[PDB]
Amino acid sequence: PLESQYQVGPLLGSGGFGSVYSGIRVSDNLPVAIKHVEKDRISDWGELNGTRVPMEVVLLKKVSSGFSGVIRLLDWFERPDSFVLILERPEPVQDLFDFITERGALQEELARSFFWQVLEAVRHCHNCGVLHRDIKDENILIDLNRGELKLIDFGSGALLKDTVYTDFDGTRVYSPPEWIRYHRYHGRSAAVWSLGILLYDMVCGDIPFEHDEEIIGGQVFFRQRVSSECQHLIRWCLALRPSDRPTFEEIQNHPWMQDVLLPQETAEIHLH
Amino acid sequence: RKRRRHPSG
Ligand SMILES: O=C(O)c1c[nH]c2ccc(Br)cc12
Repeated sequence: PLESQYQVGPLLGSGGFGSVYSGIRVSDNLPVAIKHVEKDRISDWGELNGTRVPMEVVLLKKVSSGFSGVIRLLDWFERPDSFVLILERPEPVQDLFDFITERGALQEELARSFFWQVLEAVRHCHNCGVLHRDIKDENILIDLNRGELKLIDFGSGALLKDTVYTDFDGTRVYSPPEWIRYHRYHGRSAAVWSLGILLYDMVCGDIPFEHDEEIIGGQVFFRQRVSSECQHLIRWCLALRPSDRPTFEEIQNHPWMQDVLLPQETAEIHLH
Repeated sequence: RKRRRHPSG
């Protein structure tokens, strides 16, 4: 039973991802997050034993093998009108959107560390056959003591494929111009676009584009002092033509990405 | 300049 295994705490948030409560696993006081998703809102479904579960459960299981920069699904339950997902909860934690709001534009050394860990997390998803489709600062949690970033909210994701995607329910201001223009995109190159938006967000303090005309226009104005190397990487990730964007390997080999801090160094220098 | 969250799903 779900009610006897977990002590439920305050609501942490609610939105397109459902309703998420703080919780504690009774058997060992492990901090958890308890996420409720209404069945009537689940668009894409999957099978595990063939049990019909939300695709989000399928994707979380595929990536929750071992230790990584992805939120770990510990358990899940079916209720009459909803599914309940138990996720491991870092503590203390702050999501990257609130972090950037409070700190402003991030020093490039800190943006490099954060961006590197997000790249490693997204590579892990893709290695496991999972496309997140909603990479953004709001969907990244910072473990403030360990200096580790965790990707959350796979509810807009999909199985990774090499053919074209023609559906999308992620965040429009992180979506690529080929989606805006043609309602078509491929998984990896669209992911790289959202990563370019995320990196601009980190080093400038907010995302570059709010409107469709800006997304498709292909001009990146820098509102903060940003190094030439970082600017080049951002503009490369935000190439209008998807085939002009870097691979994950080219991103991580980029000159701006070298000499990344370890997670614990990042915490000690920037977070503690 | 107004920074805001953006919905998804
Ligand atoms: O607080 C929120 O809005 C959250 C949404 N999805 C989550 C997954 C794990 C944790 Br911890 C928190 C959330």
